[PDB]
Amino acid sequence: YPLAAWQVIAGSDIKVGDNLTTGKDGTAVPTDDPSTVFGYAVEEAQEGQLVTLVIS
Amino acid sequence: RSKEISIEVEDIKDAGDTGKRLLKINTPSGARNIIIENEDAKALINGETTNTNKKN
Repeated sequence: YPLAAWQVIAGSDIKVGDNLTTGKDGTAVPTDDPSTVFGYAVEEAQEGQLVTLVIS
Repeated sequence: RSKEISIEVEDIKDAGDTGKRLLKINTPSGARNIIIENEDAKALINGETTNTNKKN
């Protein structure tokens, strides 16, 4: 059901607007390397917390 | 929507003519054929000289 945004567990400290990629064990982590980017956060999250991100 | 968008050599808008030829080339011999214009010098670098190449 094509979603514009996902709720994904954070693998590390994510700030608002950070581009996200896969981390270890399927968690989401910040990235500065385009092509690994699958979306970006619209929420801030510590570690192991869920974070809403918009896929892009 | 894919993962990599593998561009091609001609997508690189500020590449030079020799630069694009080199990027496409597959072997060192092919690269030498692009780079060395003097046929006698190319023959020396290829380790394959005729008597005319040697005189020159």
